[PDB]
Formats: sequence, C-alpha cells, structure tokens
Amino acid sequence: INTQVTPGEVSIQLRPGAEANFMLKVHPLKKYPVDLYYLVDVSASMHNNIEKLNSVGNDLSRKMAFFSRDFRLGFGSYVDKTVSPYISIHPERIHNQCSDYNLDCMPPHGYIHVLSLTENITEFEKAVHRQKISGNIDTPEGGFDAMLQAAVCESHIGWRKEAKRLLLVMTDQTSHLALDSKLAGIVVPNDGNCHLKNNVYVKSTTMEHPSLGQLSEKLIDNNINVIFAVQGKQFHWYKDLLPLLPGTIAGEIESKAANLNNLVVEAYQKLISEVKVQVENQVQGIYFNITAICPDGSRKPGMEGCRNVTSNDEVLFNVTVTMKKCDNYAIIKPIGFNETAKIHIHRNC
Amino acid sequence: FNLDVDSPAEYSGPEGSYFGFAVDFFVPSASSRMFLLVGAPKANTTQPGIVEGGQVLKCDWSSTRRCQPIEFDATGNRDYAKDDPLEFKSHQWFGASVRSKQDKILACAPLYHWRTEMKQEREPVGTCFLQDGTKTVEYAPCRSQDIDADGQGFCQGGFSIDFTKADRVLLGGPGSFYWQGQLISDQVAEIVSKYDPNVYSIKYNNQLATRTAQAIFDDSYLGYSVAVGDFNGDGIDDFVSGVPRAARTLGMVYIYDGKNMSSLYNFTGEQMAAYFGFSVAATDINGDDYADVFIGAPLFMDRGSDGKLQEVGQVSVSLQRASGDFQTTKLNGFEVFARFGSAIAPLGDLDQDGFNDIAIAAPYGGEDKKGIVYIFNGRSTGLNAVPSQILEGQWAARSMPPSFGYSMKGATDIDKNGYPDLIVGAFGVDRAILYRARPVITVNA
Amino acid sequence: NGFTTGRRGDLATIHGMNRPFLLLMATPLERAQ
Ligand SMILES: *[C@@H]1O[C@H](CO)[C@@H](O[C@@H]2O[C@H](CO)[C@@H](O[C@@H]3O[C@H](CO[C@H]4O[C@H](CO)[C@@H](O)[C@H](O)[C@@H]4O)[C@@H](O)[C@H](O[C@H]4O[C@H](CO)[C@@H](O)[C@H](O)[C@@H]4O[C@H]4O[C@H](CO)[C@@H](O)[C@H](O)[C@@H]4O)[C@@H]3O)[C@H](O)[C@H]2NC(C)=O)[C@H](O)[C@H]1NC(C)=O
Ligand SMILES: *[C@@H]1O[C@H](CO)[C@@H](O[C@@H]2O[C@H](CO)[C@@H](O)[C@H](O)[C@H]2NC(C)=O)[C@H](O)[C@H]1NC(C)=O
Ligand SMILES: *[C@@H]1O[C@H](CO)[C@@H](O[C@@H]2O[C@H](CO)[C@@H](O)[C@H](O)[C@H]2NC(C)=O)[C@H](O)[C@H]1NC(C)=O
Ligand SMILES: *[C@@H]1O[C@H](CO)[C@@H](O[C@@H]2O[C@H](CO)[C@@H](O)[C@H](O)[C@H]2NC(C)=O)[C@H](O)[C@H]1NC(C)=O
Ligand SMILES: *[C@@H]1O[C@H](CO)[C@@H](O[C@@H]2O[C@H](CO)[C@@H](O)[C@H](O)[C@H]2NC(C)=O)[C@H](O)[C@H]1NC(C)=O
Ligand SMILES: *[C@@H]1O[C@H](CO)[C@@H](O)[C@H](O)[C@H]1NC(C)=O
Ligand SMILES: *[C@@H]1O[C@H](CO)[C@@H](O)[C@H](O)[C@H]1NC(C)=O
Ligand SMILES: *[C@@H]1O[C@H](CO)[C@@H](O)[C@H](O)[C@H]1NC(C)=O
Ligand SMILES: [Ca+2]
Ligand SMILES: [Ca+2]
Ligand SMILES: [Ca+2]
Ligand SMILES: [Ca+2]
Ligand SMILES: [Ca+2]
Ligand SMILES: [Mg+2]
Repeated sequence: INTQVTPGEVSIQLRPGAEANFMLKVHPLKKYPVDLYYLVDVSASMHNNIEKLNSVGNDLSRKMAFFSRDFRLGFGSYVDKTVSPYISIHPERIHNQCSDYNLDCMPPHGYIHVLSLTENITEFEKAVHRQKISGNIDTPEGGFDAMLQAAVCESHIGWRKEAKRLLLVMTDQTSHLALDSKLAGIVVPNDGNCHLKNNVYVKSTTMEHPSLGQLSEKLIDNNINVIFAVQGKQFHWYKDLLPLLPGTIAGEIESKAANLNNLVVEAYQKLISEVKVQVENQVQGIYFNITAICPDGSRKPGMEGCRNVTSNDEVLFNVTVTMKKCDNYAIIKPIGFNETAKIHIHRNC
Repeated sequence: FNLDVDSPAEYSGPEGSYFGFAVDFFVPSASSRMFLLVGAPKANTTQPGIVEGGQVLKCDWSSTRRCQPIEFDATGNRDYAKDDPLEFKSHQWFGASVRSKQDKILACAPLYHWRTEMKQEREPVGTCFLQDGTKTVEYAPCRSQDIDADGQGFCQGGFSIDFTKADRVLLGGPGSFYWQGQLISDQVAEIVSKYDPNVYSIKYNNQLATRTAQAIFDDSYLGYSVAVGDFNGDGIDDFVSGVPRAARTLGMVYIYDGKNMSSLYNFTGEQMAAYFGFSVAATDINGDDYADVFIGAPLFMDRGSDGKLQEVGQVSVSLQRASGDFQTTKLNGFEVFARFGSAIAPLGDLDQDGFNDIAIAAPYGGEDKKGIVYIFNGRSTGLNAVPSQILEGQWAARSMPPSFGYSMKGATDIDKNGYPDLIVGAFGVDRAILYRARPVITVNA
Repeated sequence: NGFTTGRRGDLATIHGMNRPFLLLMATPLERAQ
C-alpha cells in the first residue's frame, strides 16, 4: 500500500537480551502536490512588507509548475495576545493602537484565519490585497501560538494528506516564549488543542504560549514543513533554533524583498532533497538503534539521516531493535513525509 | 526524608481565587504565636466599586484553620478630578507576592493600572502595602513623575520581592525601560516615615536602584525573580535577580552588591529559550558558611539517548568559594513537560545534620500532572543529587491544572519540635498545604 | 507628529510617518520650453 516508505509494517518477536534488525527503505517520489500556507505577521513593524505580497501570486505558481503536480495557497495573520502589557488598554487605543499617529490600523488579534487553501490564485491575490496592519507595544510578537494554531486546526485551514504540507511564517522579529505570559496574569499552560471558532483564535487571551518542545511535537505530528522567512537581524535568532526544531528551514529576506519567490522555491528544493527519521517509542526496555545508509555510503547516526537525496535514488535505514527488559509498538517516520512505518513489535517475557 | 505526608495540615480559600499563589510564615516574636500567610490574587474583596482586588489571608495553625484576610487596604479608587479616577484597583492581582520578616508583612500588586497625572492613561506600575505592626503603609516606587513604556510606566513593580537581613526591601520590576527590567532596594526605616496619603511620587533618601541601559537589552525581564545572600564577604546581603531572556533568550542571572548596587558576578545559560533565571534561591547548602546560588530553567530541552530532545528542565547549583569562584553543577528533571526547576526554596536543616537543605518543585509533573516536589539534602561536598523524598499533590484538576508546587516556603518550625517545616500552594484548586518535619533518631546498633 | 518621545518596540517604524514634510510642485525637466 505504501509507496514512499517501505516497508510500511513489520511484526517482530524478541526475547530479553537479544537484538533483531531489518531494512527500511525510503524512496522519495518524483513530483509532490504542494500546499503552501502564508502565516503572515501583520504587526506594525511588518507594514512595509505586506504590500510585497501582491507579487507572490502568479510568479511563484509559475516558478513551482515543474516541482509540483498542482499548487495551493492560503493566508492568515497574527499580531499578539490582546491583553496588557502587550497592547494598550486605553479605550481609544485598545481597538486601534496606531491612533496616536492617525493610522487606519486594524484591531489587534491573536490570530485570524483568512483564506483556506485554494488553487485559485486570483482568490489569493484578492484576499491579500484587502489586508490591513495592526499594532501593539512589545518588541517581540506572538508568532509561535499562531503557528501551533495553524498546525493543529486541520479542516479549517484545509490541509491535504496527499500533499507536501508547507507553512511559511513571515516575520521580522523574535517571538514570544511560553512563560512570558506571566506578566499578563496568564499562568495556564497551553493544552495543544486548537480553538478556532469563527476563524478567530478565541483562547489567545486565557492560556499561555506554547514552548519549543510542544510546538515541535505538534508540528511533526501533523507533517508540517515550516519555512521561516525572517527579514531583519532576527534571522540569526530564528536560525540558531533550527537544531531544537527538527525539519524546519530559515531563509533571509533582504531589504528589497524581491527575493521572496526565490526564497520559497530554494527552501522547497532543499527541503525535498533531504531524508531523516525519528522514532516515537513508548515501550519499556526496548531501545532502537538506527544508522542511515546514504547513497554515498556514509554511516550517519540516522537521527539527521542522509541529505542531498533526489529521485531515482533510494535511501535505506539500517535499524537494530534491542530487548533489554520486560514489562505496544513504535512507529518510525521520516520527518516531513506523509507515510509512516508501523513496527508492530511483539514482546514475550 | 522526614517530612510527614501522613498528616498534612490542609487549607482552602474561595473557589477560583488563586488561593495559594504565594505563601509564607508569620512569626511575630512579640505575640509568640505562629501564623501562615497566603495570597489570593483573584479573590473578591469588600472594596466598593472594585471587582477581584486580591486578598492576603492570614491562616492560623494552632488547631484553628480560620483564614482572616489582612485588611491591608479597604478603600476604592482615589480620584484626580470629578469622574476622573486616579487608579484602577480592579483585577490588580494583589497578594501575588507575600514576604514576612519577624514583624512586617509586604504584599504587592503587579497589575495595578493607574491614570498617570499628566494624561489619561492606564499604566501597570504596581504597588505594595507594607504593614508594620499597627501602622500600614503603601510602597510604589515605580509610579513616578517620569513614566511611560520608555520609562518605568510598565514597571509592574512587585512582581518579585524579598527582605534583606538589614531591614531593606528588594523590589523587582520586570517591565521598565521597555522590559529591560529593574531592581529597587529601600529600607523599611524610611518607607514608614515617608508616607503622605495625599502624595503619589515619594522620594526616598536612601534608595538604591538600577538604571537604564542600551536598547539591545529590551525584553530582558530583569527582576523576574529576586533573592538575597552575602556574596562578597562584607556581611550585607547582596541582591540576586534572574533575567530569563538576556543574550538572545539564553537567560542570565545578575548579582549586585548590596551596599551600592554595583555589579559583582554574572551567570549565563547554555540553551536558547530555556528560561535560565526563572527562579533564584541563595542558600548555604554545603555548610561551609558561604552562600550558594541556585538557578532554575524550567523549559530546558535535553537530548535523549536516541537523539530526540526532551523538555525536562534543569537546576544549576553553584557553590561559592572563598576566592570569588563558583563550582557549578547541573541537575536535570525527571518527567518531560513537567517544568522541573519552577520553584526552589531553602528548607533550613530539615534533618539537623549540619548542612542546610533545599527542595525543588515540578508543578506539572507526577501522575495525572497533579504535581511533585523533590527534597534534596546537603553534604560536605555540596548538594546530594538524588532526592531523598518525593512529595506529591493529592488534588485533581477542576478546570485548570492544580499546579501543586508553584509556590512553597520553609525554614521555620511551627510545631516548635526543633525542625523546620514546609508549606506548599496548589493554587489551581485554591488550596495550600502544610507539612511537618518529624524528629530524627540515630540508632547505633 | 514625529516629535513625541522616542518610541522603541513595535511602534518604532510607525512613528516616522506623517512626519512634517515638503510638497514640491515644479515643472518636469522634459517640458521646459
Ligand atoms: C554582567 O552583565 C551585565 C549585562 O551584560 C553587564 O552590564 C553591562 O555593562 C556594560 C559596561 O558597563 C554596559 O555597557 C555600557 O558601558 C559603557 C562604559 O563606558 C566605557 O566603556 C565602553 C566600552 O567600549 C567605552 O566604549 C566607553 O567609551 C567607556 O570607555 C557606558 O558608558 C554605557 O552607558 C551608555 O548608556 C547610557 C544610557 O543610555 C548613556 O547615557 C551613556 O552615555 C552610554 O551611551 C553610549 O552608548 C549609546 C548607545 O546608543 C550611545 O548613543 C552614546 O553616545 C554612548 O556611546 C553602558 O553602560 C551595559 O549597558 C550593561 N548592561 C546592563 C544590562 O546593565 C555587567 O557589566 C556584567 N558584570 C560582570 C561582573 O560581568
Ligand atoms: C477565482 O477567484 C476570482 C476572484 O478572486 C473569481 O473571479 C470572480 O468571478 C466572479 C464571477 O463568478 C465575478 O463576479 C468577479 O468579479 C470575479 N473577480 C475578479 C477579481 O475577477 C474567479 O471566478 C475564480 N475562479 C473560478 C474558476 O471560479
Ligand atoms: C501520501 O502521498 C501520496 C502521494 O502524494 C499519496 O498517494 C496518492 O493516494 C491517492 C489516494 O489516497 C491516490 O489517488 C493517488 O493516485 C496517490 N498518488 C501517488 C503518486 O501514489 C498517499 O495516499 C499519501 N498517503 C497518505 C497517508 O495520505
Ligand atoms: C545493517 O546492520 C546489521 C546489524 O543490525 C549489520 O549486520 C552486521 O554486519 C557485520 C558485518 O559483517 C557483522 O560482523 C555483524 O555480525 C552483523 N550483525 C550485527 C548484529 O552486527 C549489517 O551489516 C548492516 N548493513 C549495512 C549495509 O550496513
Ligand atoms: C467576584 O465577584 C464578581 C461579581 O461581583 C464575579 O464576576 C462574575 O464574572 C463572570 C465572568 O467574568 C460573570 O459571568 C458573572 O456574571 C460575574 N458575577 C456577577 C455577580 O455579575 C467574579 O467571578 C468573582 N470572582 C471570583 C474569583 O469568584
Ligand atoms: C548502536 O550501534 C552503534 C554502532 O552501530 C553502537 O556503537 C552503539 O552502542 C549502539 N547503541 C545501542 C543502544 O544499541
Ligand atoms: C549532491 O548530489 C549531486 C548530484 O548527485 C552532486 O553533484 C553533489 O556533489 C552532491 N553534493 C555533495 C556535497 O556531495
Ligand atoms: C561598591 O562597594 C564595594 C564595596 O567594597 C566597592 O568595592 C565598589 O567599588 C563600590 N562601587 C561603587 C560604584 O562605588
Ligand atoms: Ca508583540
Ligand atoms: Ca555583600
Ligand atoms: Ca557554600
Ligand atoms: Ca540536612
Ligand atoms: Ca516541625
Ligand atoms: Mg513587529
């Protein structure tokens, strides 16, 4: 049944003090239907860059006509949590933080979903063209909470299981962390469900941000391939976090922002030219050992896997299951891929 | 290992009032009786026109658990002019930080917005009420003549507080100077004697504070948590504060000289976005008469065996030496997502051996994420890195997680059995719990 | 506008617009005579 990750299932029996093995082969496919989502920061700092979203409609779809069977796009915006001291609570400023500068800024909002994924590029251009900016006070902005909400809500955004889910997060500044909410009286940890009721993030103001570990777990669970597109010096901040966030890419947007379509397409090519795996083991005493066999023969430890992969090129993962102590299964999946291998490990004591 | 979990003394506040957010002991030696002190930052009050002010309920231990709120303040919002309120006490989170010397109580409100004098605004400067026996005072050094987001307008003064052993109050405002942070030290012998109930910006003669820095230090959050202890041999306690977003969210911890607020030593985290400096507690854990630093990083992500990362938390132990050096050791948590290292509190000498002890909490750990507290014992070398006792919360989550272990206190014997005790606050179910340390006998077979 | 206290944080960019400016009306170089 599985086409890209073979074998898709393995039944093995082990006895304590013994070790088994098999071969797991991952063969990337030629072309991928791509679903891209623009989780765009629309804070006051990002005002000069929203207008540069009118070019990405047709140009990118032309650039990505050979790398993908079909194409989809979507939109969505975030600024921050709408409580003090992140926003002003003055009755004049609470609904337009820019009013002291005579601007038509939109009311701040934790996260609003705008356009579900559609193959109509004219719809994407129309949705982007009518979009305004908002404002707040703090230097960082609440991007990670919006990222989690966009990753988890599936039928609202409109992700495809048959696609290559990508998520572009366009910003220019560092994001808020988990425990930064304690200044605002939010001491309730994030639960990891998603709470879009009318395409507005209702619970942005009652539970705090997600941490890096929770965000990463939710991203990899839903097969989301994140592509940060940061602009200022904070590209480096978003880059040094890549080790802590598997399967994420960071590109730099120059001042002219003419390098946006290229950023997306080169990031997609680098994304498609890599394979790596992890294991979600919840069994007691069983330790997994995986060494990757690159087409150049390298004996990489597998956790970062083999890079520079293309099609016409099959990558093989050497596994070694141990049985150390007695008292389920483990699923080993290539991060970013849509298929997983279910190692239905039997254990007998 | 001697704390008694068979007979914990229970306490309870109003539902949904965050009872137990901050805990402490009250021991007025003049009255020779022992009282708890619990904050309820979401409690309703008697104040007119104020909803959800905050209460500091003084609870008794001697067989009567009656919690009588301390009347730190009874009035509503003072006014600037007709229908021009000067301050906004609603939802002020009063009592989120309770500290008690032998005969003083200092409870602070960090979310106290007010209408600045120059223009109609809402600036969360924060305020504190210092009750000294009979006299009650108000302490609010972050509402001043020069305030805005630029200045200390968003100071949130009173997010963290502590008492120096020399009658000073160390106050930490995380949000001043565009969230760079600030520490302020001032003596009680002047807080009381300088309080005009009709003056807002009061100038204190002998106050020590930290000033503005370069714009690259924004969102550092200095003063997110404070502690005291002698660290350069002068004898006067020195101000230790945690700045958990410095150096590109690595986290740092500063130590300032307690005589003139001059920087002495710095620490630095090793992982980005780990919250180094979230909790700071300076005790003497190896018994060598030199105070030792403890630092919490609840969100540290630690490599697993296979290479997968786990967010388990980490506590850094740093033993002060006689030459100005620090011998540092790490200490990792036990359950993923448990936020080990959230709260650290010295216990005194929990078993009377000669080396003070310490306890570290993992509020979201344990079975069904009720909460767990770990008990550590000192040695001649330093801390003993395996916990002797595991304290677990007994309360299920009603709406939000019980958060058993968010705040805790020790080092005072309430039974007067000779050994220090411990109170813990599981504010997610509006409870506090007291634990008693049993006497220890050495059998020599 | 543009002269209130130095705004840092998220408002720093926005502070600069509506700044006092000049409005120049001159003939084009290509249509002199
Ligand atoms: C523990 O860790 C903390 C934090 O990392 C650290 O505190 C930091 O200390 C440094 C040094 O004291 C602070 O940086 C600056 O230090 C200079 C000292 O001046 C002399 O040294 C510099 C070094 O190159 C020389 O260039 C200079 O000419 C002198 O010889 C201060 O002068 C700085 O003050 C500036 O800010 C003031 C307020 O804005 C201004 O009024 C003042 O004029 C200075 O302005 C300068 O910079 C401006 C930048 O825009 C510029 O516009 C001005 O024209 C001028 O050039 C400043 O103090 C740093 O701020 C501290 N950070 C924090 C958070 O406190 C501790 O030292 C460290 N301790 C230990 C023991 O490790
Ligand atoms: C793709 O979306 C565009 C709008 O973004 C659609 O064009 C609209 O078509 C309706 C008729 O159904 C007209 O009344 C509108 O004036 C059109 N808008 C624009 C901007 O031209 C287009 O029909 C959509 N594609 C398909 C196949 O339906
Ligand atoms: C993973 O992706 C592949 C291709 O992107 C999916 O394979 C397609 O499956 C649909 C039905 O599910 C078929 O109609 C197509 O013909 C298949 N295409 C190819 C190229 O094989 C596969 O189903 C996806 N797996 C999951 C679990 O969503
Ligand atoms: C894949 O891994 C297995 C181990 O699980 C390798 O099998 C070992 O091969 C070496 C080479 O001769 C033998 O000395 C060992 O006795 C074999 N078994 C074990 C348990 O080590 C196998 O060679 C690997 N294949 C590749 C292509 O790397
Ligand atoms: C303190 O009392 C006030 C009322 O005086 C309570 O306010 C309630 O707030 C909820 C949601 O904000 C409303 O649905 C209720 O209608 C309010 N009550 C009334 C009587 O109007 C507040 O919940 C109380 N605080 C606590 C901690 O119990
Ligand atoms: C995994 O295999 C490597 C060599 O293939 C070996 O050095 C290592 O000890 C093994 N680890 C486990 C847990 O089996
Ligand atoms: C990646 O693959 C291409 C094509 O096989 C090859 O030319 C290139 O040298 C490879 N990169 C590295 C670093 O070996
Ligand atoms: C602060 O006091 C200590 C005590 O000796 C001294 O070493 C230091 O130089 C003083 N700092 C300032 C700025 O006066
Ligand atoms: Ca923000
Ligand atoms: Ca000192
Ligand atoms: Ca010591
Ligand atoms: Ca001891
Ligand atoms: Ca006792
Ligand atoms: Mg911004």
